Amino acid sequence: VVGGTEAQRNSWPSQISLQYRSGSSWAHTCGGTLIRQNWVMTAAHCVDRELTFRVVVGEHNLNQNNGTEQYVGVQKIVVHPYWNTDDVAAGYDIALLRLAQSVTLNSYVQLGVLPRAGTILANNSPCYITGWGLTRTNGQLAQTLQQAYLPTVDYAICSSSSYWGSTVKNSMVCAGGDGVRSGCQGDSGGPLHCLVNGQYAVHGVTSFVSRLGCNVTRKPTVFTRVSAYISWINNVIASN
Ligand SMILES: *B(O)[C@@H](NC(=O)[C@H](C)NC(=O)OCc1ccccc1)[C@@H](C)CC
Ligand SMILES: [Ca+2]
Repeated sequence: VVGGTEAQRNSWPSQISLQYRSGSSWAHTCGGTLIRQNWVMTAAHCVDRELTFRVVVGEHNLNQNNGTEQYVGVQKIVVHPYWNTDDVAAGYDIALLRLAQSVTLNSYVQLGVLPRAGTILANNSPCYITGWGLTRTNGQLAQTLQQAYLPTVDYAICSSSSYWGSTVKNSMVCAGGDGVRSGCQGDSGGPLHCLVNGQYAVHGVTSFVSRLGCNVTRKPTVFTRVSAYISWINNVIASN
């Protein structure tokens, strides 16, 4: 997150950290959202490489013990059948991870709420991005969970020539674009939480930014539109 502010510890209890076994250590690579006790939602591109992954829930500081973490192995990865690595702008940036164990829910560990299928947010809807990715372009990871106020930009505006043009599809959500705040490398997979009917719901799964840099004016962060997948999400879990 470029332009963010440290989150309060208790604030976004469905946020996970997706990591891979790096040497003797475990390196953070993405965000996710905990959608069942034993399922996490993330971007397929997080899982292009065949690594060893684990999920951390109740996470706040990457580098210290918070007293709240649970660390689960990733037993099974289901990427959208149509996802194509060479073509992020085709969409389908979404994957589900079935966890080796069910995590225990508490004050720090809750399920994230998904939107009803088909829901589309009005322009300039009040959303937040969270995650531990780069705090500048070509910067470095946040140690603590960062949140940025990231108001949506509707399709019509987003696909206009002076924003993304054609590269954005109606299966995506755009948010921010102000040149100050954004997601960055290390935020992919993560939530875009928006306030619908006084619940935060997870509408976005961070996908991509500009090749030019993370916080580029009139290139908002682009997220997989969750409400476009609901029936796919439910079919996976019902079937695995
Ligand atoms: B998440 O790990 C990461 N996302 C990506 O690297 C995606 C897959 N690609 C990307 O941002 O490519 C740049 C591009 C290419 C083609 C059209 C438009 C943009 C981070 C960067 C997301 C916060
Ligand atoms: Ca910690």
